Formats: sequence, structure tokens, C-alpha cells
Amino acid sequence: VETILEVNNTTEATGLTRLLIPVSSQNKADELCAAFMVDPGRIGPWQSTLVGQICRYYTQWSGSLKVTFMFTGSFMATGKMLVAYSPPGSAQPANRETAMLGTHVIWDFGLQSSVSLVIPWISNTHFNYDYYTAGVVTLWYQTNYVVPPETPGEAYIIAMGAAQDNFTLKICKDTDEVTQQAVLQ
Amino acid sequence: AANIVLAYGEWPEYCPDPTRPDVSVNRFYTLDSKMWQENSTGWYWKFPDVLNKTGVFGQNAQFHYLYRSGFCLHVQCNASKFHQGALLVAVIPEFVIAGRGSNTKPNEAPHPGFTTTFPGTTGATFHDPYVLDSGVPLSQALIYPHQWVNLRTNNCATVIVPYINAVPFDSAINHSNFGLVVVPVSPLKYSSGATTAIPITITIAPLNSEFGGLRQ
Amino acid sequence: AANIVLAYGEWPEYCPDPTRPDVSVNRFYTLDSKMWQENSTGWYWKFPDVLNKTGVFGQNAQFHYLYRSGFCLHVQCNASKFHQGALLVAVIPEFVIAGRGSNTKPNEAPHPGFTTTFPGTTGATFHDPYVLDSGVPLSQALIYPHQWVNLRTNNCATVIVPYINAVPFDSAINHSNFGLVVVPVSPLKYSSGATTAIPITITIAPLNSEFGGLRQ
Amino acid sequence: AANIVLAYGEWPEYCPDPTRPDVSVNRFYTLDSKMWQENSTGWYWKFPDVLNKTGVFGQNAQFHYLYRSGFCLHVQCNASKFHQGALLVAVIPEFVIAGRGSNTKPNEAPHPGFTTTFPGTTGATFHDPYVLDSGVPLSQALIYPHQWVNLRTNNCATVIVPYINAVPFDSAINHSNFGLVVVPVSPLKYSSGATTAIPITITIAPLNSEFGGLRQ
Amino acid sequence: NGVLETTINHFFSRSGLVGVVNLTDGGDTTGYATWDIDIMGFVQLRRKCEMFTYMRFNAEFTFVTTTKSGEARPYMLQYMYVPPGAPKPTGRDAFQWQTATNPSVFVKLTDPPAQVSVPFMSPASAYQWFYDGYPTFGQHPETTYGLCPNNMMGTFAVRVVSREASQLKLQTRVYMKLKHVRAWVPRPIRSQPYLLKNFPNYDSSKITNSARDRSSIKQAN
Repeated sequence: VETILEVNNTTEATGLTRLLIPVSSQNKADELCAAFMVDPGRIGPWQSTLVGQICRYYTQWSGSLKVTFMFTGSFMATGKMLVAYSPPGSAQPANRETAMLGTHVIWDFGLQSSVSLVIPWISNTHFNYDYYTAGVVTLWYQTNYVVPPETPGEAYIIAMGAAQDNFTLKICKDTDEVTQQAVLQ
Repeated sequence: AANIVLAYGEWPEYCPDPTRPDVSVNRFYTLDSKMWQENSTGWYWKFPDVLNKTGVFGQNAQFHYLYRSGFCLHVQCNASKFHQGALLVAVIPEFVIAGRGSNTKPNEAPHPGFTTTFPGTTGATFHDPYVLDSGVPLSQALIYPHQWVNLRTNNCATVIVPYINAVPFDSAINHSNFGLVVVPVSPLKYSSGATTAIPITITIAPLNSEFGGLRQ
Repeated sequence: AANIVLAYGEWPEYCPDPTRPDVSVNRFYTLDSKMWQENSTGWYWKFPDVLNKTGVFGQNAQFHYLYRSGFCLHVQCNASKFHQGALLVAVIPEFVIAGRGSNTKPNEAPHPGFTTTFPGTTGATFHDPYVLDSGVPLSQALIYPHQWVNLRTNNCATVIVPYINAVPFDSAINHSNFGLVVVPVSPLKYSSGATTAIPITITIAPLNSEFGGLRQ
Repeated sequence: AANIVLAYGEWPEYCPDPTRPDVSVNRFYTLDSKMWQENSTGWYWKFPDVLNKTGVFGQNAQFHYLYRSGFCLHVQCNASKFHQGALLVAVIPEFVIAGRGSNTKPNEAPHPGFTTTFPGTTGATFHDPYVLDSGVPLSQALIYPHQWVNLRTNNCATVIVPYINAVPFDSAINHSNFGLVVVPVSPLKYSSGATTAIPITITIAPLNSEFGGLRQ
Repeated sequence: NGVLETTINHFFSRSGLVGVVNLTDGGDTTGYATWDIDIMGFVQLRRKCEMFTYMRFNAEFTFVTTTKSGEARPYMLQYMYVPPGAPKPTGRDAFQWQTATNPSVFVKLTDPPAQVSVPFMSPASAYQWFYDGYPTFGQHPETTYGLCPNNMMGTFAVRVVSREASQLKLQTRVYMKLKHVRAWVPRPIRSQPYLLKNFPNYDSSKITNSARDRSSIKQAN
């Protein structure tokens, strides 16, 4: 089941606005909108999802994941984004141009209101200096956000993700997600 | 009508061989529309409640001791091409709101009032929707039977839900089988001069109903 | 996708029986979009240049002494229904810009600089488009393989061009087979409040490529 | 060519149904020859390292996150009929050198440096070969896949080794699957006036290669 | 209604004047005259073969020679054609003129004109008058842009055959007919005037409009 990621989690929008990442007219083309590492099992955007919370109960996982975007802008608005995935071991893509050379999808809002990107493979392995390098997915402005007159010039992307059929987990363990220790009474 | 959500992949059925009101209860009930605006925080309807005091369906439920049925829900949102936003239409079984404003004791713990638990025909409104007032993470609400109604794309959402419960029959007044939660994930935005408040209309058809234990 | 322009009514083919990079070079390259506004004068890309310094295609071309291929070009323009204008998308073989600012002698004649002749990945911009900077009449540019992209109607233009040249193989760095000219015949107009600058995205797929003479 | 050593009696194969570079990586790489003389103590090459920074094979390995392949190794020694000696050519999996110069503690134990662990294209040289710098008895090194190259008899040694590891795929930069150890068991002897130093040439063909996880 | 006048071959037929060369005998310094073959020379035929990109054809040259006063006299002339790549005659008496591989036609001045044909000489499959790029492969570090050696068609040179110098003065009108013409991938035809001989360069300030103006848009003559 694909559930919403929090890609904007930082100390600014605190609320239901923590689930939404923006786009605007003022942002020039060919610059970064947002990025997030893809791993279910570490802190950050995946702690909100099931696949993220369900991987806390198991030590080892691996398989393919499915990341999906949805555009809430107006029917009149148009533009393009470049959503690209850099495999683990490669760092943050610095430029759209180098980002394009990897695995990407050009996604035009006017045509599709939703895009989907299948990250091929991802799993954990051990044996905080390790810091578990994994892939990241970035979302770039291909073209500036085009809007007609008398229409809002600011919109939100909403990102959600889930595992696919070959995703598996093993070696059960309890979660650190709760420190509560027996409310009772 | 493009896509219907069929809850849990299973159709409503009658009692698996307790009476049936023929076709008499089969018809659309259209609730008072909710007016959605920039700051709107969401709504919910405890479902075998909303129809309790209104209609021919309502007279049966109050006068019968046991109750069974499924439903078909249509949620329409009328708005221009210059408005934008998104709503999350979900049907979540045994939806139980919670006391907020923490005071933790056996005594003074602030339990919800009846008007807050069972809202009635006019539904209720989330204080803080981020937790769905359940303490649970809304970002995971997509588990339940759900549909996105996104003004950019189709403005209608329809969901059929079967009767679900641990028992075959249960009281219509006391127990609320499922609630219907409508939240404005991405806030409504509009340019100056457009109509400010967008209506939300929910139509519900109690298909496949049963009653029993009439009270003179 | 409604209409493709197939240049000179002939499809790309391989060498008429020099190696082939299997399918390895087959994929879309998406150039940095150009930002078109009221006063925009047009753009051009010397084509077996644009890809010279970028991509897996670029490493082959710089490291191989001979080169052959055709192309498939897609030019999209995103813009509202309130914007208006028209562009002329043409692929013109052996496009040679010219020294303007006349001084006629054997010596001081102002020849173009390399950055002006081969623009690179970011393309270049016409000083005076009326002559296409060739001294030739743009109103006749419709001879070449061309498409109109008119914001009133479809916003996409696609053109397939075969490899054309007097010789079967030629160097990728020195010789630029064809240029791609995009001109705003009718200027862009928009009402106050609309987005000011309209992007132009050109995607190019080096289909049917060959290389030879690798240099260690 | 008289005798090939086929390591562990099993041929290289592809992934047991992750991509393949067609035949593109199939060709001989010839390392800088080592100059063997009276006092020479031996050499070694951590193998999926030697090719890491050199060649088309090298660009793939550095730019791909996973790696798989076997190899074919040819070790030739050119020398007259008046020279004499013997070498032991062995391919020993997971060859791990060791800190010598004992200081036994949790802290100051002299671990090897990176240049000593992974030598690079030029290989490295045993301090004391009698233990193979593993602490293990060289006189038992004949366990591994091995060949004697004895100047009295044939001067060539060829060994094919399959890909061996506990996992199907592994990183090319970090993990060195097998090392190649060449030791001068019986020292080189020559009469006065003969050429003093005998070259040793090792040619390696990365047959049956696979890569995956490209990094732009 | 006969299409034959519009074919691409008939359009380039009809030998015109592609050049004129003058000859005077002091006997030593310049006793000869040389003319490189260039069809870009005049503006009528240039503007025609610049509406195409690749062209393949044959050339047929006819040499009309008269004297300054115009009245002939039976002096013998030599027309040497040095194919592309051969060295050009550096003097009336130079050893270039006895090279066997440079064809020649000895014809007297009082005869009808001399006439020869030239094949298609390029190493390429067709000429190209528009070349975008650089001739050099040597990684030009960066006036050499656009000029391709491939179009060199050779050269003619003219002398008077004699042991001593003859004081006559001549000029040679050279008419060229263009045969078996194939043409590819057409261009638009030039609006602007030409400035430099061999280059497209034009005048940016003086640009002339393609169509002569009129009074108002809605009044038709």
C-alpha cells in the first residue's frame, strides 16, 4: 500500500503541511526542487509510510520500491519536472545535466497528473561510521512553472511510496520507534 | 463514474442463510453540503448515525433493535478550473475519536462528548487533522478504502463498502460501524475574484439493508 | 505525436554494405530549455556539436575519428491557453552563419568567432533573424524540413532527419552536418498577470549511430 | 599452451538465471613486466584492482556499483637456456596480507597501509616470502590453483579461474576477490656475462564480465 | 506545357562567361596569364548554384581570344590545364609547361575557339558550396571557417608559343557550359547583396527588404 512520504519535515511547516513539497513561479528553470534519500529503515521521510514503519520490525530487507508523485496544481497550469534516481555510491547530483544522464523520467504536468518511478533494488547490509550509503532521488525543475493569469502561482507535489512484489524482510526484532515502556494503570 | 472504489474487494450481501425492507429503502440521501475554504480542517460522519434521525431509513433504524447493511457513497466537489487542491476521501472502520488536551489520570481524563463522538447529520470537524484525531498518522490513512478527489483531475469519488463487524447484526443507534473522513491534504488555493468557498456534496445509498426486532 | 516531419521523405539507415554501438547510444538527451519572452529573437544549435561534450554519445564522438548518424528531434513548448504566438522549427543542412557588420576587404572582414559558429550545448541567438544570419530570406525557410509550433494549436513539433553529406563518414568535432533553427515568427503576447517567459524544451535521440577510428 | 590450469575444475559462467558488456570488454591487458634478478623476493597483484584504474574495463568498474567476472591469466618468462631457476605461479582466493613487525595490543598493532594492501597496477613485493606474508606456510601454497614455470622446461603458465565469492555480486573497488602470487622458489642463477635480469610478463583477459548500477 | 525547360539540367545549360584574363608579353617577368577555375566569379551563376547544397556536374570551356585592336594573326597559343594539386606555371619559360600530365591544346589565334571538357574532379561524391566547419583535424586552437579545399577544380594557364617574345596583347573570354547536372537538398535564394567573394558575409546595417514597399497595407496598387 502506497502511503504519503513527508519530504518537507524541517522546522518550518509543522502540521499537515509537512506532507507537501512546493513549486512556484519565482523558481527559475534548471534548479533543484527537493530530494530525499530512499531507504525505508532510517530516519526521515520514510518513517511516515507503512513500508518505512514495517521495516522497523525486521533487521534485513531488500527488494524493489515504488515512488509515486501527484500534482495538486490547477488544471490550467503547466510545466515540466525531471525526477531522477542516483544509485547508491553516487553522491547528490549537483546539476540537472549530470542528473539527466542517470535514470530519470521527464514528467509534464499538463499531460500526466501523476508519475511513477521504480527504484530497481535496495537492501541493508552489515558485516555510526558505516552510515549505510543508499540511493537518493531528486526532483528538478525542467522548465519554469507556467501559469495563466488569475490563477495561483504556487502549487504542491505530494509524494508517496510502497514496496513491490519481490520486496522481502527477515530476522524479526522489536522497534525502537516507541520508548514508552508499559503505560498501564 | 470513471473509477469506483470497492472496499476490501468484496460486494455487499444479505444474511448468509432478520428481514428485508424489499426495495423500499433503496434511494439516494443527499446530505447538506460542506463549504470548503482556505483554512478548512476536514470533516467526518459516523455513518450508521447520519441516517438515523432522517428519512424512512431513519424510522426503521430507531424502531428496530438489530441492524445490517452496506452502503454506496458518492462524494462530489464542484469547482472551477482556476481552483486547485486535493481531498482524501476515506472510509475507516470503527473510527474512534479521542480525548485530546492531555490530562492523564483515572479520573479527569477528558473523554469526548456525545455531540463530538456522534456528530449527527451535519457531521463534525477535525481539531487537528494531522493525527485524524485518533492519534494515528494520517499519512498512513491510505490503508483504508480511499479515493483522491483532486480538483485538477476528476472531481467525483465513489466508494462501495460492505457491512463489516464481528457479529452479523448490531444496534443502529449505539454502535457506529464506520466513519467517513474527508480531509483537505493540500489546501485550497484560488486567485482573487474567484468564488471563495467550494461546496462538498456527499450522497449515500443504503443498498442491501436489513432490520429486525420492531418496537411498537 | 499527431504529425511527424520526416526530412526529405527518407528514413535513417546504416552504412550501405564503420562499427555500431549496439543499442548503447539509444536514449533521449534533453537540453536545457530556452526561455522565450516578448523580445526573444530566436535560437540555433549546430547539431553534431550539441552532443559532443555531453553524455556517452559525447565520449564516443570525441574519441572516434569518423562519425555517422541520423536524429529524431522533439520540440515542445509549454504555455497556457492565454498565451499566443508561433514558432518556426526548421532543420537546415550545412547551416553557416555569416559575418555581419560589413567591412569588405581581403583582410579585416569580420568573420564569426568559434563561440559564435559552434555555440555548444546552450545554443546561440540570432542577432537579426530576418535573414537567419545567413543573408538568406527567412520567409523562404519553409523549404527545409520544418514544422510550425503554434500555441493556438498543438504545442509539439517532431522531425526525423537522415544523415546527409557528400561523403559516407565525417569528423564529429570539426564538421557540423545540420543546424536546428527555432524562430519566433509571430511575437509572444500575453495579458498582464500571466507568466512572463515561456520555456522551450528540445529533446534529441541519436538514433542509428556509427563510429570508427578509436583513439587510445 | 601445453597445459592450462583450470581453477577448481570449473569454467566461468554468467549469472545463473546484472548486465553484460557484450564482447566489448574481451581483449588482452598486458601489465608492465617485472624484472627478476638474483635477490628478487616475489610479487603479487590483488586482482580486481590491477585493472581498476586502467582501460575500458577500468571505467566500467569504477562507475558500476556491482561487479562479477572470471579471468584467464598468462604468465610468460623469457630467458635463455643458460639461465636457470623456478617460479611458483599461484592464484589464491581472498589473499590477505598481514601486519608484521609484531606489536601485540588493541591499539598500536601495525596494520598494513592501503598502498601495501592494494598495490595497484605495478603490484607489490613480499618482504619475507617464506610465509607469503600471510603467516601461512608457502610450502603448502600448492593447494591453490597453481603452475610451476621452470626455466629448464616450458616458460609459460596459464590459469583460468572462475568467479568465486559467497555472494553473486560485489563491489570492484573495495573487495579484491583473489590475488596472484609469483614467487622465486629456487633462486635465479646465471653465468657471468649473461643478461642479469629476467623479465616476467603477465597478460590477463577479463573473460565473462558483468556490471550493474551505473553512476552518472 | 513541356516540362523540359524546368528540369534542373536545362536551368544550368547555356554556356556563359565565367571569367576573362589578359595577356601581355614583356617576355620574362609575366609572359603568361593564369586563371583559377571558379564558378562563384560572377553573381548570376553564383546565385543559381547557391540555391542548392550539393551539386555534381561536368564543365565545358570555350576560349575566345582576340587581340587588343581585335584583328587576328596566325600566332599559336597554348592552353595548359593544371589539375588540382599540381604546381602552377611560375613563368613563361618555366619547366612547368613541359609537364606531360598537364594537358594542353595548341591552337592558332586565327582558328575557331578551343574547347575542352572537364570531368567531376572532387574526391567527394559531389561539390558542396556550403560547408559548416573547419578543414583542419589538428584541433584548431581558436578566417578558415567555411573554406573547404574539396571544391578546387584546377587552373588554366595561357602563353604564346615562340622562342622570342612577341609584342602582341591578348585577352581571353572563357565561356563555361555545365553538363549532366545533378543537384540536391535545395536552399533559399539570397536576398542580400554579396560583399566578400568566397564568403556569405553581408551588411547588417544596410539590410534591404525582400519586397518593395507600397502606400498602405489595405490599398492594392
